[PDB]
Amino acid sequence: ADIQTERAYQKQPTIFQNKKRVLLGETGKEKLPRYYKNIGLGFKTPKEAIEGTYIDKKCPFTGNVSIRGRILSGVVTKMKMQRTIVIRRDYLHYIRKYNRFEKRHKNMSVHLSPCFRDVQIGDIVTVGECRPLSKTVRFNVLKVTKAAGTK
Amino acid sequence: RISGGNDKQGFPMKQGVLTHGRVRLLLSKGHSCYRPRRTGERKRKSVRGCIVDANLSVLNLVIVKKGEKDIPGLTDTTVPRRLGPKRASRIRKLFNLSKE
Amino acid sequence: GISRDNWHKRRKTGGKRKPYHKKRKYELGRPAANTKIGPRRIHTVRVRGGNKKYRALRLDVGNFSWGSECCTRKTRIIDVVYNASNNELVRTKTLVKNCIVLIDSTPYRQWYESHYALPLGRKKGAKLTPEEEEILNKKRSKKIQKKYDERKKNAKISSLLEEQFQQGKLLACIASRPGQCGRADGYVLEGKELEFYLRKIKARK
Amino acid sequence: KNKEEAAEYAKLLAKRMKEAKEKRQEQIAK
Amino acid sequence: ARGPKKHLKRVAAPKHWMLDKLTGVFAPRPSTGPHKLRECLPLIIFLRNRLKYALTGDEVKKICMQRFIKIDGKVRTDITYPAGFMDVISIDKTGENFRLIYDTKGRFAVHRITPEEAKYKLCKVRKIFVGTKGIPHLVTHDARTIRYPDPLIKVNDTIQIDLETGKITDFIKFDTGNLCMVTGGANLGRIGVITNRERHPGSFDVVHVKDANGNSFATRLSNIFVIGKGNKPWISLPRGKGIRLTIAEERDKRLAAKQSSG
RNA sequence: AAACUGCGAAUGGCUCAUUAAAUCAGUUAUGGUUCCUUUGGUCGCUCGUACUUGGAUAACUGUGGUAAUUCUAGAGCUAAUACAUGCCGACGGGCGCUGACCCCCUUCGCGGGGGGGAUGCGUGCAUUUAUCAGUGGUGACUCUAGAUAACCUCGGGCCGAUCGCACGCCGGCGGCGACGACCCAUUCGAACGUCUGCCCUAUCAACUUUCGAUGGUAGUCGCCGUGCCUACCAUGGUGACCACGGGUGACGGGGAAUCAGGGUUCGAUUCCGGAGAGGGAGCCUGAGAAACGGCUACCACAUCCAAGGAAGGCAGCAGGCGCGCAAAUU
Repeated sequence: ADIQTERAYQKQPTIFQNKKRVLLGETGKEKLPRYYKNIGLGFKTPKEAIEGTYIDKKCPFTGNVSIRGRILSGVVTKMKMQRTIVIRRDYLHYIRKYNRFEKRHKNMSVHLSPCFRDVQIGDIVTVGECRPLSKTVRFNVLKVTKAAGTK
Repeated sequence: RISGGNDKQGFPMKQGVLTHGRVRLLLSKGHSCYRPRRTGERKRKSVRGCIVDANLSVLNLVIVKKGEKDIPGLTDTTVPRRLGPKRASRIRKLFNLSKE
Repeated sequence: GISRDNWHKRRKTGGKRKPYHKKRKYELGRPAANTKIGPRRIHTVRVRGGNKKYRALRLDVGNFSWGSECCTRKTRIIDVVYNASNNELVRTKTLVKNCIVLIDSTPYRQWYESHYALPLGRKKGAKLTPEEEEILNKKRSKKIQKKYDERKKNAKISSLLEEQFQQGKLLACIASRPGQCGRADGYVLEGKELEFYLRKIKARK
Repeated sequence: KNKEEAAEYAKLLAKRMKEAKEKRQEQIAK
Repeated sequence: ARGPKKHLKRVAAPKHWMLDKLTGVFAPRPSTGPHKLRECLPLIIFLRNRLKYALTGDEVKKICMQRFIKIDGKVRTDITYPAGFMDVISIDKTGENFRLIYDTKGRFAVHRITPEEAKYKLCKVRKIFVGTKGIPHLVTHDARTIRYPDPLIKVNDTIQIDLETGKITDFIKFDTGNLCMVTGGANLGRIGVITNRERHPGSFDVVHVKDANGNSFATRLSNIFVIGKGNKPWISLPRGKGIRLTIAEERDKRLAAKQSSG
């Protein structure tokens, strides 16, 4: 329950969890030691990462990805898939003949780790480039900042 | 011993093929009836089965057990063979020599 | 002509690509060679770079490690009992990665009594042949019986494993890829994973 | 060749070990 | 293509070889080797286009096949062998020794050195790894690997090789105040003192270098070669001292060389 | 000479049909891969006939078949850096796991503590899995190195049965090369990704999802990352900021003509990148090809024939026919 919802046993692959022990620790405090790492670009790992119990192999903090490439940022529009959200990135494109600009946008399906709970729509995520996680997913949510009005 | 031959159109006999008529096989290196031009080449060539019928031009034959009389074109005369052994261990095998 | 290209797929919007180049060799796939259980039969595939792959088509034996004890032994493979992806890889008894498999226990039993001097998986009839009596009840030195009894303070297995040692068949999970290296290796299921797959096999049957 | 370079490195490793080991305890009491 | 390419068109050759347009369709196309083909001199270009010892490629074949050219102490019969930055080309028959060092305009100069100097060279360490029973390794900028270096040698330092043994004699560390040559980009061939290094994580670092006359320029970190310690170079420097003149003062020097000579 | 062996034939040359976020350009990344060669490292690190191993097969000799091909069959020889096989040596040991025994100290003694050890067992690098501790590095590793328990594919992994030159020093010990070789690094790449960028069309407004569409979990396959494929789930994904569909007398750039300034039109074409060798498809060999001056089919054409069969691919250089307003020397 609460993790094992799939047909296969979910576990962090780096942590061995069947270390035998004597009854003074076998009965006293039962804690699976969590694997987490520190991604390197000044981003600090959230609290829910290092103490949570979720298992996500695509999480940037407790899974097997590395963050290298482009740091970008968008705004959450759709939260309707399993562990992956859709952001929108707005920019101005310079047309040279008219010396002017036009509002364009591009969508990005991006992977959202379960360590970012309380993510609304309309708020600004920071995304980092990883290896291709899916057919259309190449980025990963690294930092969430709320919208302007949510006190 | 029956040792192969050609049919009435010149196609040779392959050993494994168990037909009377000709077939088409895709031949590679290490096969008979085909010599490849490049490395890895394979070609589809006609070839005849190994069962002897009355539709050949030559049936090659190899005498294995000599009889009592002498066919005058075959069995009487001797050849000097060419080219004795060249590897050193086939020299000593010929004359039953020692290491010394 | 099995291919793994992306260009035969739709785009993210749903429009179809037109192919601009035809099938290249580096995008090839090979047939999905299904390992079975039988006497050892392994074919060799020549792959990109001139390297080498091993298609196990039939395996019967591979080494599995007892995780708690750190004891790795080569062990006969009995049967497939649970596959987490498809159920038709069980009735056909196909060995792939992460499948749950029944292995022999006697290389683990003979290590256990040689290292801990305790019976494991023995019946209550207690018929003991004179082979293992001189390793279970040997004469030994005082310094050595001290070590052998100091090991006996922690030589305790879970109850979920000893009922398997009663039947001579542990449960294991294959950790390597038999179509890619020709080997079926893995580990013995213990603990939370063990009771997870036990209730999965229980609910499936 | 292998035995000579392994010795010459270990002789050189002692200097780079003990020069750092001098300034190991130098900062602690100060 | 279906595989690796073997030709080089003459227009797509590197600019600093100073080939011209009309003598052919092809350029010499360097062999694979210790230096990159956008960063090297093939031995055929050094021996007939720079030194004028030959007039054809056939004569370069004849000169090299008499085993007369040693590059870094070893005889090379390959006429497209890629010589590169700070290689010692030593012709024993004429008694000449050369080192390939960039000019102030980013081309390899015909720099002659004494046979005392021709027994060493400087290399830039690009990679350190520990491999297979704890043996530390170097990888220099010309594909040398060295087992058991000094443990103070770190990546981006500059070591000194003895060309016969192949072993390190001493090294310079990467620090502010040491002397550089730029080996890449716009600032190629310039020489000065490190004053600064700003570290951008996940990307390229930028090193600020100050010229001997007070000019200042930046490069990337990979385009930096530490020549000497402090101000003293450990090698001899070419005609210009790594001080790039502007076009106005270069014109003034070129005109002052005509009103005095003649 | 021939022939076997090795390498090259995947470059170059030609053309612009396809192709509209595709190709391509600038920018990034491989911490997600492979890499003949070059260059450097490594190559008594492994504790278990060699002063040299075995069987063939061409060229050659000889007998032939077919109307016909760079078609080949049978017989007699003989080689290897082809194909196979396989040892000494360094080699004395070390290092871990067992551990009969022996000895010492304390204890009245039991008991407790400490040394040596016969016996076996395993052992290096590469592979596959599991566990433990945390020399060097990164912005960041589930990195590198280490330690332990094993495994190690008959369609087997490395650990040299190879060749030349100069000749030798005290029967041994040899100096230069050449060809090799697992692995590591480098070079030349390649391949998959990141971000931004393209002409006309709404008389194309909704598309995608049955037959993967968007995502999750486990696998399979792949050189590896990934719906690439499969199984089970979720119902997603794109769009008036123009999706989807169609057209283009569209290969993309560097560039070209014109030009007060702004612009408009062209770029098949010698440099770079892509694609394709009549149309599709499938492969072998190899480091590299879905190769076409390689092979196997089908479709369309088309050649030789003794009617049984055999052979083909100029969008290489010339040249011819055609087509046309339109373009050169067998």
